[PDB]
Order: sequence, then C-alpha cells, then structure tokens
Amino acid sequence: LPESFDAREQWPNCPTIKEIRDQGSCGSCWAFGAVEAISDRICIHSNVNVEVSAEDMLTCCGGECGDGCNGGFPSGAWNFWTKKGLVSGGLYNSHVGCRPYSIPPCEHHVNGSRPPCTGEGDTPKCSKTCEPGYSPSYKEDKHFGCSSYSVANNEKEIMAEIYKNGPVEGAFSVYSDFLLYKSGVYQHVSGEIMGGHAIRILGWGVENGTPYWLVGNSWNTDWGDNGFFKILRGQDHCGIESEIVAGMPCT
Ligand SMILES: *[C@]1(C(=O)NCCC)O[C@@H]1C(=O)N[C@H](C(=O)N1CCC[C@H]1C(=O)OCc1ccccc1)[C@@H](C)CC
Repeated sequence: LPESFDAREQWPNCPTIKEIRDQGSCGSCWAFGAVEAISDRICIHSNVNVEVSAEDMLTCCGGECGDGCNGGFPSGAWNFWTKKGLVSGGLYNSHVGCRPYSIPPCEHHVNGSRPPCTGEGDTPKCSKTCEPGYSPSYKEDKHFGCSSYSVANNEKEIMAEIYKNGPVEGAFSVYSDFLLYKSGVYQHVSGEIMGGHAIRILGWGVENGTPYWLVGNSWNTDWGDNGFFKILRGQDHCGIESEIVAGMPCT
C-alpha cells in the first residue's frame, strides 16, 4: 500500500468522488455517507455515472436503517441498496434524476449566503415516483448493490478496501471542536460530544508526520476545507475506524 491515496485522482472518470453534498437541516448523514460512496462505486465498478438519490435512501428505507432525519445506521443503508435498490437523484432543486434531495442546503457552523441550518428537519415522505419529466419510472431507475459488508477496525484492511474497491462509509464521534475545523489533521482536544456522524472516507495520507484519512463531509463546500477534512488515522480516533461499511454493485 502507498503512503498516500486520493480516490479523486485514482479514478478521474468518476466526478462524484470529488463532489460534496449538503444534508441540510436533517440528521441524514448515515444516508449521505452511503449514497455518496455507493455513487462512487457504481462508477468505479461498471466502467456509468449516476447521482444516487439521498432522498430515496433517507425516506424509503424505513426502520431497517434507523429513524430518517433522527439518525440511522450506515450498514443498514447499504443493506437497503442490495434489497430495494436506489434510484437516481441529485442536489436540492437541480431537477437531476428521479428523486433530487428535497431539503434546502444551509450554513453549517459558518456564515454564508444561505439560511443557517436549524438541525430540526422532518423526514420527507417515501414517494415511489420520479420527478415530473424524468424517465424511466421509479421501479426501473433502481440500482441494486449485490453485497453489503463491514470492514474490520483495522487500518491496513480499511486502506486495502479503499485502494481496491473505492470510497467507503464511516462514522465517528463529533465533538464541538470539530465544528470549526478549517484545515490540517483534526484531533479531538476539547468540546462536548455532539453524537455520531456518518461520513465518506476516500483516501489517506501523511501531513507533517501525522497520518490521516481524507474525508468528505456533507455540510456543503463552505464548511471546512472545501467540504472535506482530514482526521487522525491509525488510532481509531473518535472511533473513525470502528464502523467502516461498504458493498459492491451488481454485475
Ligand atoms: C448523523 C448526522 O447527520 N449528524 C449531524 C450532527 C453531528 O445523526 C446522524 C446519524 O445518522 N447518527 C446515528 C445516530 O446517532 N442514531 C441512529 C439511531 C438513533 C441515534 C442513536 O441513538 O445512536 C446511538 C447508537 C450507536 C450504536 C448502535 C446503535 C445506536 C449514528 C449511529 C451514525 C453515525
């Protein structure tokens, strides 16, 4: 394994790998880390580009994935992909795909031209129809995963998984000091526990002797380092290596 690895540079034909989404004022990180990585993988292992709908995952998985905007379980999300599949859907108001995200983007712990996130958002309805004008139908726009699995809390195996099969979904404890992250390699030193946060890990590297994981947050691009952040790697910091899940697309 190389000292560094950026899925964005390794798979130039998969632009989803470099894009940052915005979960809005809804605790839907579990769904976002999932559809983002799933999007990357459909592209990696089918070479076709598809914006996997966060809306379909967030609203239709149900109990098997948790409680919608109230939080969910990453592994549960990948299961839904293999069982019910996911339709396409782009950003809020983009009219891209079968089911674009329906929750407005907002400012996540930063000032900007968007409304500030309120964290209090209701889970949207599970509607099995596509936006007007889109084709094919909801049922025919479904993309299925052929396997859902969990990678062990092992730095090397996690790297090998990313190296070989692409970005995976992870989760870690977010403390208040992470909210203000701007650059460098994040290490928890102070702040109250905010809860678990599911995200997308797409690579790793070493910055000034400090090993890290390259992560894509889902708080838009004006948060952190263009929506991404680096986090200490190798010591299960904030449990970043304790809940890695992934899967493979069919055929
Ligand atoms: C992710 C988010 O959008 N965070 C923004 C603010 C930091 O609150 C979102 C989420 O999906 N979190 C999950 C969660 O906290 N859950 C899921 C069920 C309810 C709630 C909970 O009480 O979880 C504790 C729990 C841990 C281990 C097993 C079962 C339950 C997180 C589990 C995912 C990172």
